[PDB]
Amino acid sequence: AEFQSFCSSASHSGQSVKVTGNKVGTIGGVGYELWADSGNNSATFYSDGSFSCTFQNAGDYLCRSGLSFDSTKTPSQIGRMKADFKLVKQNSSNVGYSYVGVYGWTRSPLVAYYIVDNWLSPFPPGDWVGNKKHGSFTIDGAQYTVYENTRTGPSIDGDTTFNQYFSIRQQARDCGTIDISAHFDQWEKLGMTMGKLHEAKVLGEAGNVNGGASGTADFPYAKVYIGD
Ligand SMILES: O[C@@H]1[C@@H](O)[C@H](O[C@@H]2CO[C@@H](O[C@@H]3CO[C@@H](O)[C@H](O)[C@H]3O)[C@H](O)[C@H]2O)OC[C@H]1O
Ligand SMILES: O[C@@H]1[C@@H](O)[C@H](O[C@@H]2CO[C@@H](O)[C@H](O)[C@H]2O)OC[C@H]1O
Repeated sequence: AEFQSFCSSASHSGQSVKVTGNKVGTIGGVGYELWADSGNNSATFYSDGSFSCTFQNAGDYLCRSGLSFDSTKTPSQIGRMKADFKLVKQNSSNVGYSYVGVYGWTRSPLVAYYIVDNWLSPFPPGDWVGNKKHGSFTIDGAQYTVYENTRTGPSIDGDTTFNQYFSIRQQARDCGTIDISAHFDQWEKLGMTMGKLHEAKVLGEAGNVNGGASGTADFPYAKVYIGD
C-alpha cells in the first residue's frame, strides 16, 4: 500500500477547545499551543490530536499539537518518536513563508527544529531558510534538504538568539508518518546536536515578513508518540 491507513479514514473526534489568543494547554492528553505575533487568529484542538487553524492579518502564526516535555531529557533518553499527520489545505493569501510537519525546541542548547513535509505558501521554502545548507540527504525513505540557521527572535526563553535545524522535504507530502528521531540521527552526523527536549508537535506555521498573512488549514489527523 502506497499510503498509511489513517490517510483514508482521518476525521476530527473527541472533545475540543478553541483558543483565540496566545495559549499553551492540554486537551485530553495532548499538548497544544497557539502562538502569533499579531493578527486575529484562532485554533481548535481536539482530544484525538487533530486540530484546525485560522489566521488573519498575521506576521507569524503557529498552531501546533503533540508532545510537551519538561526540558530534562535528550531525545535519546526519551525514546524514539514519530508523528502521524494528515494536512488538508484550504484557502489562504499573502502567505510569504510556511512550514507544515513536526516542530519543537531543545534547551542546552536552545534550538528550534523543523521537519517540513509541506507548506501553505504557494511555493516551498527556499535556501533562505538557513545560512548553512548541508545539502541533500535520504532520511526516513525520502529526500530532504538539511539546513542550519542562526535566528534572532522570539523563543521559548524570551526574545534571544538560537540555532535552528531544518529538514525540508523535496517533494510535498500531505499524509504520512514522520520518523522524527531519524531526522535527529541525521542532524547529529552533521554536527547538529539535540539538547534537552521541550516538545515535539505537528505544526502549521504561516507568515509574512511585511504584510499580514491570512487563511485557514485543517489537520484531520495528528498524533505524536514515543515508540515504533
Ligand atoms: O522559523 C521561522 C523562520 O523561518 C521565519 O523566517 C523568515 C522566513 O521568511 C524569510 O523571507 C523570505 C525570503 O524569500 C521570499 O520569497 C519569501 O516570501 C520570504 O518569506 C525571512 O527572511 C525569514 O526571517 O520567521 C518565523 C520563524 O518562526
Ligand atoms: O510568553 C512567552 C511566549 O510568547 C513564548 O512563545 C514562544 C515564542 O517563540 C515562538 O517561536 C514559539 O513557538 C513560542 O512557543 O514562549 C515563552 C513565553 O514566556
